Amino acid sequence: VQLVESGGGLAKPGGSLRLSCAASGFTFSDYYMDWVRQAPGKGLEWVSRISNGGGSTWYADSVKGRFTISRENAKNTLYLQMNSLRAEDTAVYYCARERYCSGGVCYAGTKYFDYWGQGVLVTVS
Amino acid sequence: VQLVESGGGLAKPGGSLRLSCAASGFTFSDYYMDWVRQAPGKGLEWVSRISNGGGSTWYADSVKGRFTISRENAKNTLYLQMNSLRAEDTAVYYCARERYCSGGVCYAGTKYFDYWGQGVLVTVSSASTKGPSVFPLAPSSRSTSESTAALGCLVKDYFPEPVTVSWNSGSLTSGVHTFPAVLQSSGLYSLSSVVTVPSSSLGTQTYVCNVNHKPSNTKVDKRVEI
Amino acid sequence: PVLTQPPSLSASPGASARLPCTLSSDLSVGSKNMYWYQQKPGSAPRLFLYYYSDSDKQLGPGVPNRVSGSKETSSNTAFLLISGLQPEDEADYYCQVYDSSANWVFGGGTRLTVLGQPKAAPSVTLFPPSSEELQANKATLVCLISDFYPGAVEVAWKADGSAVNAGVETTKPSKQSNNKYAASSYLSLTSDQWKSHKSYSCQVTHEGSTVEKTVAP
Amino acid sequence: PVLTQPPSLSASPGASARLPCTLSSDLSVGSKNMYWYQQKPGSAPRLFLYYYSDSDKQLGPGVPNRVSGSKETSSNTAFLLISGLQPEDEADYYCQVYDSSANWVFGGGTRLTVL
Amino acid sequence: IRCIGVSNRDFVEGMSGGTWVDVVLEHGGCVTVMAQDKPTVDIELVTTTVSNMAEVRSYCYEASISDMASDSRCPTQGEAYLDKQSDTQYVCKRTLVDRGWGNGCGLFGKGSLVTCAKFACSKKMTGKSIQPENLEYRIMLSVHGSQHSGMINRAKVEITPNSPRAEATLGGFGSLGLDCEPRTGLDFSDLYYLTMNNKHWLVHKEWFHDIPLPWHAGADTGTPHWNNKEALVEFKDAHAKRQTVVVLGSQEGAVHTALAGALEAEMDGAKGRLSSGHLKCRLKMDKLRLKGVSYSLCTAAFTFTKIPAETLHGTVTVEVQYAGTDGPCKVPAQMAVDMQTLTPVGRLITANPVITESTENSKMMLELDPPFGDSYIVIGVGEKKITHHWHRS
Amino acid sequence: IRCIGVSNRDFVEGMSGGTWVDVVLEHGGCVTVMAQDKPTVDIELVTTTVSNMAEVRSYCYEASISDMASDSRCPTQGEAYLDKQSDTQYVCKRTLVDRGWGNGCGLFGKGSLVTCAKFACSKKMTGKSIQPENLEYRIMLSVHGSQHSGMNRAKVEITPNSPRAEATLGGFGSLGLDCEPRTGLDFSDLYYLTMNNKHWLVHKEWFHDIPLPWHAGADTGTPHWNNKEALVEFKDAHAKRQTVVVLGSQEGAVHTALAGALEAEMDGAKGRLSSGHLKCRLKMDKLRLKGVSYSLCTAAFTFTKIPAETLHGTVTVEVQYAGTDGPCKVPAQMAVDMQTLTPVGRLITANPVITESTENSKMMLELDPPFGDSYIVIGVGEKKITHHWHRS
Repeated sequence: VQLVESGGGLAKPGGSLRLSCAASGFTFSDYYMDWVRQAPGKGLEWVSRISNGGGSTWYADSVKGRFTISRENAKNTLYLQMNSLRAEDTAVYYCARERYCSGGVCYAGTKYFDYWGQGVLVTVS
Repeated sequence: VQLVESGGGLAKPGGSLRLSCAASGFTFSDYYMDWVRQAPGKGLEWVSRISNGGGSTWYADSVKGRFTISRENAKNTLYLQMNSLRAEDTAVYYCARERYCSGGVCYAGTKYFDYWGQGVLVTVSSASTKGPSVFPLAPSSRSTSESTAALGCLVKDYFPEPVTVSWNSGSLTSGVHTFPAVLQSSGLYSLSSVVTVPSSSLGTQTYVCNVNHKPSNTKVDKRVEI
Repeated sequence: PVLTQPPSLSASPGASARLPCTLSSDLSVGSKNMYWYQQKPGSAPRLFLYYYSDSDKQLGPGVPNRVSGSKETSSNTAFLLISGLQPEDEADYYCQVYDSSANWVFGGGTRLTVLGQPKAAPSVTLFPPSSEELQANKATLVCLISDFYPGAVEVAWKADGSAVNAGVETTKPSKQSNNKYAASSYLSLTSDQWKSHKSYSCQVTHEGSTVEKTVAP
Repeated sequence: PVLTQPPSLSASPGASARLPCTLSSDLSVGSKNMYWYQQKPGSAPRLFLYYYSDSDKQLGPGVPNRVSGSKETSSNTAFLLISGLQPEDEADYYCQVYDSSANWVFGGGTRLTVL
Repeated sequence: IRCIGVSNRDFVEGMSGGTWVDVVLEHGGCVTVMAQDKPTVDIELVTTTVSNMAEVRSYCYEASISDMASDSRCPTQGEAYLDKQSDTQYVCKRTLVDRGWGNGCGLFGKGSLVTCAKFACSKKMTGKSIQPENLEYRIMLSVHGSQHSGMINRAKVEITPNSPRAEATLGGFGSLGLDCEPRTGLDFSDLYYLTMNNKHWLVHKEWFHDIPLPWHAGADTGTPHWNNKEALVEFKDAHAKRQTVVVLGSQEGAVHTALAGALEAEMDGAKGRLSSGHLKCRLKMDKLRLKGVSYSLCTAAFTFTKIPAETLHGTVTVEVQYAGTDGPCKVPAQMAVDMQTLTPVGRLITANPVITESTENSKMMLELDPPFGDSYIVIGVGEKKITHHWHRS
Repeated sequence: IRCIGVSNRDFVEGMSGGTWVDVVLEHGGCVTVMAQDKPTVDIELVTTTVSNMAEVRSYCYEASISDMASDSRCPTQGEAYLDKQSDTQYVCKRTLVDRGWGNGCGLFGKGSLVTCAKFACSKKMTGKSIQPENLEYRIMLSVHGSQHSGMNRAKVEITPNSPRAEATLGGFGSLGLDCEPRTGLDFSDLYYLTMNNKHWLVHKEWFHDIPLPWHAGADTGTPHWNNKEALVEFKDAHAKRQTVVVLGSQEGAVHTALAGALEAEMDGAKGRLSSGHLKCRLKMDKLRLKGVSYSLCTAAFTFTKIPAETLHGTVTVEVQYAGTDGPCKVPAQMAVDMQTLTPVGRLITANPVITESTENSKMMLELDPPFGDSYIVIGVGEKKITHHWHRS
């Protein structure tokens, strides 16, 4: 049960990036997944959420129209296509797994971030 | 709410008597009735039983075929027709009222004997009746010497109990002691009743004892003199 | 079905008297309405207690609050309880139940004896024969014993010191309305058996002691 | 939807510390699942505490029994119980609830410092 | 100014002149009364109470069994007997069972057997009569001219079937009368009021007479007497001398199922609240002066604080804010298809909209009845007035 | 010596020689086996239990409601949301309610409203499956020669996969049982239902349809109730608060729906059943009588009970024997009035005996008298006792 992430680096304003978070060991086609970013020494802000099959996705207010979370459950990887990058996207990003929810009515209604990704740094300038 | 019995007396073996139970103070037509008897100096024995309408009667085994219980609610009277009496039928017979029920069932299902009558004595025996001889029992020639003085009445040789004695036509009851009767070997009874009178009340107050014995129709007034 | 009762029961004054009533083998005390009656001398019985359980009971009219009942299912026995035992509770107590077949069964009755009552010696009055009886050539001697406790006397008749054995009838004791006892004794003589001796005497004995009252022609 | 926890406050061993998270008025705190996380300098956060009520609770993998929960509706504020302090509390503890409108919300954060 | 968001609300137009308005008041519904020279008033029936209801019958839905015994008789010995089969608190069942030498009889055959148990009610339901003369009606009034938050002067009255007239004093607006007539309490002779565990309904009168449960038809006596207690006690499996007694358990959920689709009503405490209405009222409001017609028009400017919102009945509600110490003053408010100037097209629901405060940034709400098609809400005087487009149906 | 007053009684007569007797043992019925040179034996089936019943489904018939909340949103603001609407222990109902400026919304119309409450079951019923291979039969045996009783003597236990058994009856020897040519009254269609502390046998389809909350396991940590909406009702949604009520106890409701079902006791953790019918071939080649080397009793007899006719015409007699002659055979027969004591009927008790030595012991026997008039005669010569009898 492992979470690593690839695709960091540098990108000027207007440029694009494609973040990937490859997962393994569990049934990736079952879980809800989540991206959440963090500027250096700043607060924590949720960015994007995606369902088990990818049929419905949610984004934070400051991000929609440009970022697009996606999921191919066959390769067990989580993508985050960041288009039209701007300066305040300067942050370190993690992919988080949302707790097991077979049904939609899990044993206590928890649905939280148990496992987290290591964390990639994105710098926009 | 009172019950009184009538129709006692002396019968011969094979004769008949009609006991009656007069009831007043309650709706006599709403109550089961019973006759209970008791031989002299013995326990209680249940005789018969009747419903409030009269179409359901029960009898002790020792009585079946002889005694007839009945009731005429109109005259407010319970009856016990006693036919072909045997010597063992000699006893006091009380009429008893059961507890009332609102149908068949009642609160707690209690059906005990609410009230009992006074009782009538029934004596059966082949012996004939004898009326008593009433003699005075005078004081002892020393009137105002001790605290008081005691005079009485002797009721001698009468067969069937009971004898009733009062003094001065009922106007005198304080200090009157009538003794239970002796049963002499000749089959006849004898009774004695005395009253302690004030020591000096011998001069002005005159004392007469009234003896009544119904089964022989004897009513005597023998007044006591020195 | 029969109801067994001890013929006599004695219980100390102020204490409790447990009058028992054992039902026959075919009845169960647990499911019987027990009816208790009290009968004092010379008077008819009256309802004393209805008892089925401690939450199902009934005092008879005028019966004090010191009386109750109980049942011991292990001996098939009902109990009439009278606490604060006063001498006014001396009577016969009869237990009675109903059955659909025997239709009304009475106990034998238990005569209650309240101990601790003070002993009282009899008062005795000897009466000579009347004149109207003597004119009829008969003469009977009346001896009236009253107000004595406990209830047992022995009367003896004497004529000129010699014991009189003939023509003497004597009764049994009988409870007075004041808890004591009364009795009487009669000596039937012809007019010529009278007028012969100097004196006749009634001689009453109670708890060993003796009185002698005498009369004379 | 917004929830505000103070920037930081330092707590010492031998005492008890309460970490608040003042929720807004559009949320009733008494009907909210509270998720608190633990993040150290450099390392990524892992689940620290789940709390809805004192009977409806579970704690993250590898966390000891000194931490519990509390929630008072008169303040509309949830509290992270951190009792029995030790200087080893070096972690920024975030306060997270979910909403079918705001879709995830984190507090400002609280850096557990110890003097 | 209640009755704004109420779905079942009636707009009654009065007669100009005589103080005539005949309204029909329900529960959950209300009426906006509009007179000619008089303020628009809302009238709603909020509370129907019934006091001192007389009990009719009580059903037992949970029973208990107590001291139980049996009695058995051998063949030919007649029918079995227990002393408590004569007891009104006992349920008994008599049966025939095989007797022989092994259980204790001298013959072989069929013997009688009876078994009794003491009945006790743990929990009971109670039905009551209502008798319309102990009803009480509570009516709430309020006038227009107010502001949105002030939803929640304003008056309240009480009305009795034999005291149906009432008058309420509304500040400087005066007074209003009500002369009312009830009709639908029991509708006649029916509709008992039932009380279960701790909640209450209104049941059909005949349906209540047919509930298959133990019952006593009084109010209460020392140790009640239950009729037909055989409905909750079952006897089974008689052996030779013992018959086992069973109690059926709580029937509470059974009557809940038979109470699906009945009319419920709360109660706290000992007075019965009701959710049924239907009393008609003739209102006379001749002693209802407006509030102030001696005000001047507001000279300063307005601003929409909320988007004007359409109610369920096509009426438009508007709230504006007034910047200026001009108050108190009349609000200029009107309607449609201008390109000034400037014919009023619709009609207002609020009679004489006013600004109540003097200084300085007060709020105020009004309600319009717009014409169909396109229209223009215009508030304010001359220039620097505010306008909002509206489209009806 | 059971089976005397039993109404449902079969008298099986064997054949002299091979120990073949096929009997049918029921509940409430018994059989008297009579062989030629062998003691008469009573055989009854007293207990049929079925053990290790596996739970299938549990229904909740009494519920409780706990911490309850609501959530409301304005028109166009989407559907209301509570964190516990995702909880399996909560029952929720979603509906739309009239919103306006008075509740705190900017528009007039219908807004979403949800209300949840935490569900808990107070009392539940349990249905279990029964498997015929877990049945167990309890058989009681007893012989004749005894005294008034039935309130030596043996007992056996029988399983479908261990159907053979043998019981040792003192000096009478032993008799074996090989039991099952026709047995079951049903299975595979009935669950075994348990309510508060009572038990039924219900049809599977009727049980599959009970409208109550239910969980389809045996038990897990904190079970999960399905269709919990069946005991919790929502009513009177205002704008922001919906009151939740829990329905009263449904125990009396299913008792009424269980009228005309077959009831069943339980003792203990094994379910007792009132159906029987196991057939048995009993082998009694090892059944010696007890003693034929006794002599006839010389002393006199006395009736202790009035001779009683049973339901099948047989007569039961109990006598008392005064004398230390015992143990000895009891002289017993039935004369035909009288010519000279020629045997007329037949005995049910084989070889009546007095067992004790001293001194006034009692003993019971059973006769099969012929129809018409007859005389029960017990004893020899003089000091014998005779009783007249008439059959049917």
